[PDB]
Amino acid sequence: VKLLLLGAGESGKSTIVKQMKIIHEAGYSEEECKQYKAVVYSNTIQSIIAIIRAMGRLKIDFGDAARADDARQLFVLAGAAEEGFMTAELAGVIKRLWKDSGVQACFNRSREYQLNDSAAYYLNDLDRIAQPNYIPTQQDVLRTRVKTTGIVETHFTFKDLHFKMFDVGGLRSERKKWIHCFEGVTAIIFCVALSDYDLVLAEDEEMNRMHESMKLFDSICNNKWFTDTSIILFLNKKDLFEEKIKKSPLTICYPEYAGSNTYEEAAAYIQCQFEDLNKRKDTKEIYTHFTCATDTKNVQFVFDAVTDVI
Ligand SMILES: Nc1nc2c(ncn2[C@@H]2O[C@H](COP(=O)(O)OP(=O)(O)OP(O)(O)=S)[C@@H](O)[C@H]2O)c(=O)[nH]1
Ligand SMILES: [Mg+2]
Repeated sequence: VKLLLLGAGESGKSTIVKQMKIIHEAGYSEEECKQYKAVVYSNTIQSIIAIIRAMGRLKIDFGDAARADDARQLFVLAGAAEEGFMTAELAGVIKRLWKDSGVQACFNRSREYQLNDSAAYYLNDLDRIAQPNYIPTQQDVLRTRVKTTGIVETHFTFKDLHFKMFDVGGLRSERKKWIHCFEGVTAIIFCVALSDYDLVLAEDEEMNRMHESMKLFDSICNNKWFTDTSIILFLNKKDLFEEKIKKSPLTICYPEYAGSNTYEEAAAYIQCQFEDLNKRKDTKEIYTHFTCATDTKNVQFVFDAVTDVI
């Protein structure tokens, strides 16, 4: 069974691949967890730095003036983290910064810049991750963000079927590599980030993230090469969408949306926008699922349901 994961950048494709390891195998070993330690620290320092860069660009001041010296020390200290090291000194500098009112206000305006989804997860848990002899947990691994370049091939057995799952990069530079994967595809799992409706592309600040997705899906879904391939649509990041819909208008993306700022109502609407792109509704089926890629139980039951359809 050959499965292919497609979608724009940061839509959740690689996190689903990790889930297969945890569910069909036995999770990451201690040696493998320790390999992600430097990425966790790397992901965390980059996020605090991104918020600080933005405060200058957005003209936002710190809440307490004493933070300016912590922001000085951060850069003096920053380089050890990359090497998988986090002193109780660097930890306090980051912590005091993350807690600053000015920093927080900037954190709350992240759609104006580029910030990792897992910034809060890590930054809100510094005590644990800066610990002496810290080893990344299964959730810490799933939360790491590393751009995919090239093609990754993963194998696993499930219900007597041997899967060969392919994963590629969704950023614009990597899309030219999707065609090498187009052969013998049993099923395509197209990942779409529900929470991307109010953000812009990292590759272009003038392009809305959700519209980009619509373009990709319309193209893949309606490709004649895929007539006999199963199209599974994962409306991912349902957990972030749920919190986002409450304070960010969906009219930023879909100006004609007349419904309310609610999850069930707003979710079905995005579902219909995507399923609407299917040009041969009577002869072509799309199997849609709302997901939280970082939630093992959620992915388990969804993947279980997906393979039954296969
Ligand atoms: N909270 C939350 N975070 C998620 C979810 N799915 C993925 N993430 C986070 O989004 C980030 C990007 O996911 P990732 O799997 O790297 O995207 P990708 O599609 O593989 O991206 P690319 O390789 O084309 S650049 C990761 O830090 C990951 O933990 C989700 O449903 N909820
Ligand atoms: Mg990836």
